[PDB]
Amino acid sequence: SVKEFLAKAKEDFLKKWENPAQNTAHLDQFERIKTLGTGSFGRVMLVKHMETGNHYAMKILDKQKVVKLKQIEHTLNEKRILQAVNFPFLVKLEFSFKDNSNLYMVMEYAPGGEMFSHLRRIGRFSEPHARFYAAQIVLTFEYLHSLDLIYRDLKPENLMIDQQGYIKVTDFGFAKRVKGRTWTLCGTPEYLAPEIILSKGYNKAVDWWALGVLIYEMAAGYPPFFADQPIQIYEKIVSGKVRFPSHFSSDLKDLLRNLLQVDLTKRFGNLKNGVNDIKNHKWFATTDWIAIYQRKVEAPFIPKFKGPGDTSNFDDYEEEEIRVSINEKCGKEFSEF
Amino acid sequence: TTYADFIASGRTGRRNAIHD
Repeated sequence: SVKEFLAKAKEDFLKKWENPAQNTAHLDQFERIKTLGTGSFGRVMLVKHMETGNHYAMKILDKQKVVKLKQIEHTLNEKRILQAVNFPFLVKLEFSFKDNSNLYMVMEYAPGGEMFSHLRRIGRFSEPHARFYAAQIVLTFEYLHSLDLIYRDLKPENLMIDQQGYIKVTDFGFAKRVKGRTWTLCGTPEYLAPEIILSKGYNKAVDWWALGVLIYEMAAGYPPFFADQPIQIYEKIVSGKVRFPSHFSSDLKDLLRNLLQVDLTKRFGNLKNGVNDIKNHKWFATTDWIAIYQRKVEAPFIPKFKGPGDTSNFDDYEEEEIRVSINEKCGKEFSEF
Repeated sequence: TTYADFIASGRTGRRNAIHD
């Protein structure tokens, strides 16, 4: 039963939310291999734990840059939340620690690369292929939302493909635990819900809007609302006029009309039946939800990888050194990290 | 085509999040 799993999951989450783990490793235990990704706020590097040979992805955040960009609270949210959750399609936080200059989060490595890469190269996914990924997001959001968490940054760039072809959601930089309403303008423009951009105050329903954007993008190969500059994208979003490509099935079109619903009183995921209106939709009729959860469904795409520590599914980035000051920077701002 | 308009746009690479 789903409900009995959720209550046993909320009891584990809460215990770790109230008493977070801190300082579980040090930098000198890790060999730095390669930069896998860069960010507004920081960089992610492939790292090897020397004593075990285990490979991890390490997010490094420069504390001074975090303060400048006013992300202190979001960064504390990210680590606090990540160390407390456990779910098959969320990346596992293994270790976290900090030094004089930086914050570090050492996570599970997914060698299949970002969904983003495979999507742009291939052009678009078949409906069955899109659906396999979408169902994993549906369940992940069912779990997250039951803990009062809003995710707020769904996009192909933050979905990694693991060795079996399944998804790991990474980057919880905008995740927040909220009962009720919140107001921050944050996210990625193409994935912003109209509520967010109109400054109305919003809730977990924004994530169901973004699932709509994601399914559309996966299946079409481009997002439903695009333009060269953000302000143009916001215009189209609030107007809420969507065109579907010819090749979308009518079941797909109907699910998407319910997810990309501007009026949050008619948006799927936000009605009296909640996540069940999505899971019971005709577009998901072939989906065995428990089999996805147990990962017993064979994946339509399994990425080719020659050994652990292989990075060929990732783009190349410019390598920078990790500089560590001899004086502690922003001690009291990150004391709880 | 919409595809051709997307590919000609400035938003086909990794998209960075905005902050407040």
